[PDB]
Amino acid sequence: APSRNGMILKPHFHKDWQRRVATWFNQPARKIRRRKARQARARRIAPRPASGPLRPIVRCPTVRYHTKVRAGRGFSLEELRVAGIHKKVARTIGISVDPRRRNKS
Amino acid sequence: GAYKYIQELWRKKQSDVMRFLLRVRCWQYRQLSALHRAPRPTRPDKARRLGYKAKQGYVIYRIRVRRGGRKRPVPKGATYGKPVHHGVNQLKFARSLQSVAEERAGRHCGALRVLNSYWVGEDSTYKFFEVILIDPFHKAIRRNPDTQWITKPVHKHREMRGLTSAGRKSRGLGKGHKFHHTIGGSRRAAWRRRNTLQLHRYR
Amino acid sequence: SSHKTFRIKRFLAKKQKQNRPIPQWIRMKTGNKIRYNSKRRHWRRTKLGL
Amino acid sequence: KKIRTSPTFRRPKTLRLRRQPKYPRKSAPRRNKLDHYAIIKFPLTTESAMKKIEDNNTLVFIVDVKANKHQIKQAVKKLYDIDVAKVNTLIRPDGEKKAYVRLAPDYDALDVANKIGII
Amino acid sequence: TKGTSSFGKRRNKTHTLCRRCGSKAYHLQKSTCGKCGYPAKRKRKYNWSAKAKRRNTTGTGRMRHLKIVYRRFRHGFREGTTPKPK
Amino acid sequence: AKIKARDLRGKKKEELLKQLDDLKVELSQLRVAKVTGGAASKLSKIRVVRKSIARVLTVINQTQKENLRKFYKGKKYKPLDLRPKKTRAMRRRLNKHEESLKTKKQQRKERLYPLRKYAVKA
Amino acid sequence: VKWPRYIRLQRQRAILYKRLKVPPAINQFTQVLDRQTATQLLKLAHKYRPETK
RNA sequence: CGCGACCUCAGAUCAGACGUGGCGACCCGCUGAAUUUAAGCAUAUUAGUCAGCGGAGGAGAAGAAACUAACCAGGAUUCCCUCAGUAACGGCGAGUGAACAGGGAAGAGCCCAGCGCCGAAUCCCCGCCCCGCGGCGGGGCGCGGGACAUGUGGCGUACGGAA
Ligand SMILES: [Zn+2]
Repeated sequence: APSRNGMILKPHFHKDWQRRVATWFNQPARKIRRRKARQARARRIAPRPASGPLRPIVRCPTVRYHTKVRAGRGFSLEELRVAGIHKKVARTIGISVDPRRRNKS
Repeated sequence: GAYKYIQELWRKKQSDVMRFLLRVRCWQYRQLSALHRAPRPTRPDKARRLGYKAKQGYVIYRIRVRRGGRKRPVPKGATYGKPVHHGVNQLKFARSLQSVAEERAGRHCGALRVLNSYWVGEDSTYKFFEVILIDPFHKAIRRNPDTQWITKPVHKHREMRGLTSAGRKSRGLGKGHKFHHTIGGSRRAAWRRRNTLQLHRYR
Repeated sequence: SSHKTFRIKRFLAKKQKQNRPIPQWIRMKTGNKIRYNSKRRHWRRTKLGL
Repeated sequence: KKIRTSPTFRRPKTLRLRRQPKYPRKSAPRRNKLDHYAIIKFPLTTESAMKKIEDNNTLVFIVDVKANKHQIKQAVKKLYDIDVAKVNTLIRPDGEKKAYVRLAPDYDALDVANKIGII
Repeated sequence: TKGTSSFGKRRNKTHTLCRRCGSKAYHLQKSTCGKCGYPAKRKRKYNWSAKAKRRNTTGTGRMRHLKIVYRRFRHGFREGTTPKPK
Repeated sequence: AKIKARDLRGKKKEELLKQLDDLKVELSQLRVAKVTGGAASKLSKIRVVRKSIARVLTVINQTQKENLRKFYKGKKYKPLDLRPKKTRAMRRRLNKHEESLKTKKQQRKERLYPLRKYAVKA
Repeated sequence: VKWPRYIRLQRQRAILYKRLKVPPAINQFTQVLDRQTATQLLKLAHKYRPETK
């Protein structure tokens, strides 16, 4: 029942949400586990970079941003061909390669 | 090659030759049992495209599945509840009849493993499919690296979990905007993720 | 019933053998918390509804 | 040129072979666990048993339920080097089989009881 | 008549001891247990009876093989070897 | 007085069987004495005789099964008792060589393009 | 004789092939080679039979 | 009036292996309501939820676009924040309700049929010898069999490939 100018709201608590409540008491343990796994991988690849393969320069769609530059999925085949790098050898050397990227500009 | 000619011949089903062949095959299959092992594939090109290989350990079963929809499993009336669910007659099953045939073949052949299946004929009341089955414990399959993935226990009863080609379609999963569901593991996974209340430590 | 089967007779024999009381020297053990059988069945009541 | 005398077509009798396994399923046969010592547990020394022994020239023994009259007779003959006239078996309401072993008249049941140790 | 008089003529029994679950549920006329479903290959169990499901579970009995399986897994599932003799 | 596996291991099968028969005779006499009362000294020896019988039977069975598995050592087909029983799912894994088998294309790819050891910023 | 189902099926299938109006693309295989020409062709191909194991 | 091949089809306590059932917290595929809300109630809501059935693993499913976007474009799948209680659905009432992009955790790509080239160059089983055999392999010797030309193997698959 409304009472003297309250906001009209519709809580989405009509299902059995208490059975599907997801707690986060394992967040610090999960962070510790991820940190340990990352350190283990870094020790596994002793001279290789911890982050991993190189990522290309990529711009953003959705003109909302239109200016930000981020890391790409992988280097394009035309880029590899211009640089004189074989696509299969790039994977073994540590260059991220994806075969779906286009090159308009 | 002969395989492309056979493929075009099977694509031209409305022709007189293919009509006669389909009618004769349908009559012969209807004169047989509902589940009998074919020794050789009716459609070699379709079997090859689906993954059948002419080597020891590969089995093919022809399954006849009764046509029609699925009426509600209830007594004469007695569909107690709101009139939304009173519908009994004009009801359709979720999975396809090809998936049903694959399920029946896999259930009958517990030792074998279902790979795929194809359509070979259809009557007014019966549909005919051939299901390819592989023996997971045959040496010709186990020693071959390409076809040994079925030997792992993960792929037990693919048709029951809907991992075959026929059962995959019924799940309604894919990429893009056209589905927007099963965007997690499956429809149930997406429902669970979207209807789980994420209560953080610090809120 | 005087026309019992072998399984029924064996079951009755086991239930008869289980009915005896506790030996007295049991209570003389160090960590003993047992005073009486507490599982004895009389034929008159608790009719063992086979 | 073989005419069908009967309108029925029975399934023809085909050749069937015996078992010729490449390896036995079990390495060695299981040893028998119903030997002459295991079959006979102990004789009864009750007053009724002693009266039966001294009157009917018989003996009373406790035997496993799985034993037969032939097994009991053979076991008694093997163990006590005696000849058995007959065997009468019953099952007490406890789980142990009682066996009255009636001996041949040539041998003395009281002497056999003295030898085995019960009196 | 329907009460004390009718309770007098309870002379013949319908259920007997089942040989698969041990409970006195095996129905003589239907040849079915109704507690585990002896004629049926699969054990009878339902999710609407949580207490009944927990009464006979994997941990209820002896686990004469499951405990040794757990021990063998704990030590490494090894076979065909002996410790160093004296 | 005590019967030990050290002595039981080296003796012959006929000697082991004779010792087992003697132990069975002694156990039967002890049961007769127990029924007729006897004494605590006779009653206590029942467990000793039973454990001696268990030791003799254990030695006999161990020697027999060791001989059987030595005889079947090398043959392609051996009894299921002598076969290794690890677990139902574990016995149905790959042959430990079928898994290590690689396709010719996979071998060629791994040979032509092996993973390289590299560092950056130098 | 009450023949088994498979014998009955394999006979009535030939009966159906004789009865139904078979399309020419399948009927062309009823025109088979004659005996003498078949023997000559087999004799000629006997020299060119492929190498066995 | 028979014999000898092949195609379909049965018998075997034939030789060697495989599946059955249980647990089921997590997962996958089906079937699947009513209490409740709407101050009644029939669409809706509870709800692809409870119940019922089947199937595995240590995770499962999904997964490398018949994608998203309309931008100077991004680029497998999975999970967290945000988009967002938004677009949208609903006796447009109660109520229901995503996705894109962005920032992160992780990050790995690939293989067939077909098209075509190579003397079927392929695979399975049985005998002998050597190594080793408690997750039965490797090599050699067998005019010893079988499967396969109604298509096995090598190159090769959309990022082009082959000569
Ligand atoms: Zn039962």
